[PDB]
Amino acid sequence: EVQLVESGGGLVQPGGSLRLSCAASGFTFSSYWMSWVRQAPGKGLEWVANINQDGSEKYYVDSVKGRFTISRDNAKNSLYLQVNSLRAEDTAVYYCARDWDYDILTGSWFGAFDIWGQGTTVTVSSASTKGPSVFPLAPSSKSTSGGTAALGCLVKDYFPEPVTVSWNSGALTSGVHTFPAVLQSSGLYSLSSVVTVPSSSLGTQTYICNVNHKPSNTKVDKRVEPK
Amino acid sequence: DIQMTQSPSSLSASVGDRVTITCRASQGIRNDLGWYQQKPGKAPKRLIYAASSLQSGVPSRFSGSGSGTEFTLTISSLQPEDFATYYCLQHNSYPLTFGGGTKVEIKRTVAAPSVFIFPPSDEQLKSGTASVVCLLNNFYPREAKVQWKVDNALQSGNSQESVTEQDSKDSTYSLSSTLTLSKADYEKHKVYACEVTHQGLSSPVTKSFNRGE
Amino acid sequence: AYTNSFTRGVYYPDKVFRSSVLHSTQDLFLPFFSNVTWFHAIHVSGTNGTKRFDNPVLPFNDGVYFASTEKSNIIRGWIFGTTLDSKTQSLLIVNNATNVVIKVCEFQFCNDPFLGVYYHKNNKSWMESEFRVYSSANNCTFEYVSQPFLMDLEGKQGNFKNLREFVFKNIDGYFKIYSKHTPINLVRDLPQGFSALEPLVDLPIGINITRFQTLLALHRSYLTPGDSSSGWTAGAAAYYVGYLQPRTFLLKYNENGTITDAVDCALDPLSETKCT
Repeated sequence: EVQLVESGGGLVQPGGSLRLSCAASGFTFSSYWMSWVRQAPGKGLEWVANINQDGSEKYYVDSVKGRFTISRDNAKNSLYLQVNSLRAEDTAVYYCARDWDYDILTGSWFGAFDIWGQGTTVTVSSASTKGPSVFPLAPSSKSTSGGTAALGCLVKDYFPEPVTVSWNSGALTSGVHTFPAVLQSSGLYSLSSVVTVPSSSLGTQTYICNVNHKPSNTKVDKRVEPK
Repeated sequence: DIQMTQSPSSLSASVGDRVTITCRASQGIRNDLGWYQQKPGKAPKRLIYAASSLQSGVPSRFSGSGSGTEFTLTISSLQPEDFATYYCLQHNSYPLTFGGGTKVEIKRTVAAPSVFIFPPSDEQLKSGTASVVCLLNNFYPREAKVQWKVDNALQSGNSQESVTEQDSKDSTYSLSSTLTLSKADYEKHKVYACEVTHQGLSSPVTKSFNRGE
Repeated sequence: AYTNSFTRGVYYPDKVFRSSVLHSTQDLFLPFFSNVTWFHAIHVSGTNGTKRFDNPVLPFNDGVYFASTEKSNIIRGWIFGTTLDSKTQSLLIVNNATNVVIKVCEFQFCNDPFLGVYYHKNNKSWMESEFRVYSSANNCTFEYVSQPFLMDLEGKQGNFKNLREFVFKNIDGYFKIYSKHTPINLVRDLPQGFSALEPLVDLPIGINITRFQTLLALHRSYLTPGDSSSGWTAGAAAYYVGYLQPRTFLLKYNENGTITDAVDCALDPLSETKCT
């Protein structure tokens, strides 16, 4: 029931602009301070901004000051974090979060964040959006006397995150490992998905890697075969 | 301003065991401290507020105490769900500050990794780059070493590694290492080998292949 | 709300310069670790909530320790006097954004005096507007005016950037004022630390003042309509008030003649030994 959802996000170049909305429901919005929080990939949590109940008093972290503006529409039940002029460091995820308790109360829990949205991702970079190349990682044969084989797909050079990887549709979950993407030197993202299967299954069983990259609006199905 | 410093930065414990992460305030916070639990991609969930109070929906295994500037979050009986990074925060004064974060990991029996190596696809070579991948599968503990050798020469700066979050069921980790080279460079050399060292292995495991084999 | 004024409230007892010496003196000072009343500001609009715009009248007592933190120069000034009825002479210290003005006159004050500033949308500038401290002035014994600097007109809330500490006491007719300005990064309470308050002014008013009240200002932006209905912003600022009491203190004069630390020998047994 109680839900808060971030919005906006998306990539834009540096000195760019974005208006992250945050819609809230399930509580009396007007009575609670709201807070933006960011997590750069690889980094820890950093509080962005807060706004009081009346919407007057607003606070920001130093890095952000001048750049971001925290707005509010108690009637609208929305958060609005206006972002300008974006820097690379600015790349991260943004969560809008509830304070606990009533802003009115002297005992003030408002700094405690009891509810959070899923987050929205903002990527700041010069790279253009690009669909990934998908290359098969073919399995070895007779690697061992026993028959355990590993296969997978190489999803390379796509921007920006995220990407979705599935095997045989949802059908094959078990041994699957889809590694977190790494930023390449080029500035493009690359990752690999792997699964371990019985050697006997090669040939008999069909293995298709399903890659979906929403930003580029591309979908690919590559079937991996021994060779 | 105040800085919150958690310790230890990382820990590994067995299921039922009791875990205690501490957070230290440079300045007297009073009891304006909260704790949050975060899973890899997911957004943080608030565990405790006002130092002691549990928030709704949290199990009693989680508890928080504090006096003075020093505060502790204890987990009486660690569960597998508990894998995560835990952060302390002080709401006492602005700016709000979070600690560095403590990564909790489920201690499990040692397991050696299965090792596989994959040569570049023919399709990829046309791109001009060659990507060699070496998969380390289902090993514990997380620390694993991967060295790359082309024609028995050690490589540096060419590789990138990625590690999965600990497995839900297995509580094991997996690793991928990618060696990237030019097509021209790749064609130059015959043998590509990935060598792995881990606590689980008595001897080094190396898998290799010959180009054009 | 109450906060603890750990060390603060120490001002130079006199003009005399001293060096590398510990000089004990008995003067009216804020006691160490005393209890200070905390006042808060965010003027309440028609709607109600946490919002509070507190302009109460406070007792003058022995003298008053006044401290204020300001995001946006909300607090314009103070009033000192017994009645503030316009029955007799009273002190009005206000910064009309342009200059500090001091007037002794027998002013008539409104029930709730305050300042407001308004900002027109057409021009983007914050200028003062509503001002209702006094109806009229009676005879005036003395008048003073000061520098042209400007003050923060808008209601901006955030970490309190600055700290202004004042001590007001009138001994023998003399209204003595001490002050100190420092930057600070702390919203909640007074920072823990020691600093002196040098004397700015000594006025010969010689009037008996029983009570005092603080004045705050309103801040209106361009967006707001000028009217008094609900277009006004008090700002983030808060102030604290404590009361001085005759106590003995040990003042430590550095080589410079600035006072690094002090001991409140009244405070604790350890302290009591220090004076001896």
